[PDB]
Amino acid sequence: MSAIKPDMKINLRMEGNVNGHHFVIDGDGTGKPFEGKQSMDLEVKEGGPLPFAFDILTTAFNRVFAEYPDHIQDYFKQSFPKGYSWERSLTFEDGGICIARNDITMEGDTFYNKVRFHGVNFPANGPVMQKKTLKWEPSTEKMYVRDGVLTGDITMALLLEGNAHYRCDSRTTYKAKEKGVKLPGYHLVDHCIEILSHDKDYNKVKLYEHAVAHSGLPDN
Amino acid sequence: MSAIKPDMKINLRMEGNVNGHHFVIDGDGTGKPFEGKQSMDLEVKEGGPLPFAFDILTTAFNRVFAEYPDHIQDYFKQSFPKGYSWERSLTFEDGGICIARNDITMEGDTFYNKVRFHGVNFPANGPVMQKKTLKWEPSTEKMYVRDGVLTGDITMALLLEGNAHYRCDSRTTYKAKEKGVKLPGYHLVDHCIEILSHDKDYNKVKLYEHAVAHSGLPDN
Amino acid sequence: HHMSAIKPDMKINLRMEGNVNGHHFVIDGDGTGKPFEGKQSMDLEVKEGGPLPFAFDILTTAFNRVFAEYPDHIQDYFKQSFPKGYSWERSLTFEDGGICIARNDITMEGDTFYNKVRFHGVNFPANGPVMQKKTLKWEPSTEKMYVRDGVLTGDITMALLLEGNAHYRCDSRTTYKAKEKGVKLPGYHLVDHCIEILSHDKDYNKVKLYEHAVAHSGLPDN
Amino acid sequence: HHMSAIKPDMKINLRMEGNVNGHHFVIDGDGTGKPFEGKQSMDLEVKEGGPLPFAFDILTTAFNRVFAEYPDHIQDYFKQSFPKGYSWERSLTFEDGGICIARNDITMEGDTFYNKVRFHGVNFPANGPVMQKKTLKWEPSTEKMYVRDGVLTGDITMALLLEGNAHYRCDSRTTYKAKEKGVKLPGYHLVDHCIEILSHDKDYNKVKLYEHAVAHSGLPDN
Repeated sequence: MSAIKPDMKINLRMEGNVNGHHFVIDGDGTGKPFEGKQSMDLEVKEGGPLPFAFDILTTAFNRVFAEYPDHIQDYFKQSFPKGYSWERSLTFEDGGICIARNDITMEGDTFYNKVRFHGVNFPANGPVMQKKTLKWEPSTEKMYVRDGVLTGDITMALLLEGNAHYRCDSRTTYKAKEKGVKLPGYHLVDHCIEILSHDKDYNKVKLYEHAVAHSGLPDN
Repeated sequence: MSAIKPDMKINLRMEGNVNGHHFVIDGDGTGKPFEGKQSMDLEVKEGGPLPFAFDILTTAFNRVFAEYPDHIQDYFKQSFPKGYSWERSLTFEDGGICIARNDITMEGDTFYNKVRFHGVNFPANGPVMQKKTLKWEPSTEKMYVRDGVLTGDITMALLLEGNAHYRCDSRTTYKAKEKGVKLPGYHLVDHCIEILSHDKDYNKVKLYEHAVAHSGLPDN
Repeated sequence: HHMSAIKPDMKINLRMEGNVNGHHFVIDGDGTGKPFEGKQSMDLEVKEGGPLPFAFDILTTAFNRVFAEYPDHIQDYFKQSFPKGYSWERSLTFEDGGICIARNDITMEGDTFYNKVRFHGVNFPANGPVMQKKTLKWEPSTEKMYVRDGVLTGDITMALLLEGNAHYRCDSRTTYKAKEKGVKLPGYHLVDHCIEILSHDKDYNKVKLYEHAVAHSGLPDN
Repeated sequence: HHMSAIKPDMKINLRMEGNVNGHHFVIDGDGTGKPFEGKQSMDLEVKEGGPLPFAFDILTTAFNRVFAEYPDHIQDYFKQSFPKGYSWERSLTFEDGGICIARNDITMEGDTFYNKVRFHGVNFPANGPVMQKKTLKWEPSTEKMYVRDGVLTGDITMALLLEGNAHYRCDSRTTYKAKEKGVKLPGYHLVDHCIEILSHDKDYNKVKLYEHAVAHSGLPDN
């Protein structure tokens, strides 16, 4: 089928609202799907500077960029050239809850992402509205089928100032646009996301991700 | 002294997206604030007929309509003519999660509502996407202060066909537009919402609510 | 269906063995109550593990829905479960990760109810309100009774008043099972609750507890 | 200091008493393991309460993080807590309302670990996969180790494979506490797990269990 090439470009646009603050962010970058790496340049067009921690938006900024071994079905590379979409909920330990959504399409060598983001109930004295986050810690996503839908469960932790951690529970559902794409079996996906550079107000940010899929012990 | 009249008008516009489906609803009704009763005529302008259960929207369709006794601070009537807003998350037991927000203003004898609704991860064979809901059961909302913000917790239940119940946990935060409104103490608010009439596609709906505030046992 | 054999004045006899954060304890109870009026009181005494290193309030809910005023139009599943009795299982999930499970087997002989309660909790933080003894009281609450998987279930989201006008959340769920065949299952209804500690010494080795509970159908009926 | 308290080949002795949905049981365990390789095997025998009316798989993770392969750049909190030992508390939250708590007090003598385990569960529905015995195994999982309130905490989110390629969801959290003060707490890290039943009779009165655990720092390359 080909469709996916070793070097592909990414184009992204996000419109969102968190605790009543509207914002718009643009994204531009490239990535290596078969090696599971990608980078993007992010710029805030509306709502800058953001009154909350930028780290709660980073994982909404494509599982096509993941190294898949031969013994595990790649549900996301086979959903193309037509594409797919996903829906995610983010439940934080202090009551903050977010909801994300992304429609992914491809034409030529460029991926086009249309993202929506919405969060509510972050406390004013909490680390999110006070911008006390440092980074996401490494995480392992669980892939399994539920009600004929590929579902991803993952419990992440933000690192805070003072060597504290901030719990978040995530659940994502993936739906291919065309009928007939084979669903995979149970497997794990390792994740690593990191901000490389940013200005003082995070109007411009450079993001990076590395992701690899595996079967777990003892097959690592 | 009010501000609020014994008979007020209600004007409401809602935009939303549930499981990827976009929709637009308009509302027009009246209500008696000091008796805690209101009614509204709803009409689906875009996205009709709705492919999901209409019931999951009715609690997003104002605590000004609630009977408050004298010994309990009435945070919501003290918020006008300036107004207030609220944010809410709905966590259904089978993984469906909704977030909601509404900005309430006042002009003359009319309340103006701007509502946003977003939900994700509803199972395709669940009671919501299968339209197996009948009504909301009577419920009691808890009102207390959390991080300097008035908060309402309530564990509701939807009656399904066959007399089964579908649980949902709700969490709402209320923010007055002007600083200086005295926050209340712990109390409770009884709720009762009911659809009076509808077409068979739920494109036109007539909604009704009755709510009463009290202190709980052993007297009120 | 049949007769309750419940008198207007009943006695209560209770024994609880438990373990919270690794601390073992045994507490005995003795009291009286009026079932048809939904009121009951008990004198508690710690026999082992005193003085308790945790807040006493987390136990008071474990210390019988027979003591609840039921109207005529709602099925009274608990007074119909006698003279044979019933039992319940409960889980208490607190907002800072503390989780408790409880269990009680209730029988009746003569005019006295007998209770055998077990209580276990783990993962309460060392600096949390429970291990620091910063609780004040439970706030009034309303319990949801409904049938779930053929078993009568009770749902409550309670709140503990803390020092400084803070509140401590707790999510509770109880399943009720009658020991006799043929007890009718009720429909959806609510039960208002009120519990408070009347008196106590300063180490909570001796406590006097009180409760009032009334069932209704919610708005706009009752 | 001289020799380490941990040997390359160590034996395991275990005793568990518990109660699930009102059913009491007692199980004994005997096994061996290689702590530095992160592997252990055990032979289990039900002494009381056989046969168990629930799925055996819900007990297997209660049957010692000493058996884990720890690299040099990650602090090994569990091997440093001996010869005195440590304890842990755990809560298991299943997606259909079943809730479990567990304890274990671990000591050491010679080449043998001693385990004293308690287990309690409530509110498993009669039509659920645990009471119907429709579970097959635990899937491979990854445990998150981090500090919370000065206590090492392990957050793990597991999944049981069911008959018919369905999965049963479970949330678990463990707190670890060493009996000696002064053990250096580790930073954030991950622990890969693999648990599996090797053999069993028809009623699961005799079970052979095996686990493999490895600690690492997560991506990249770790």
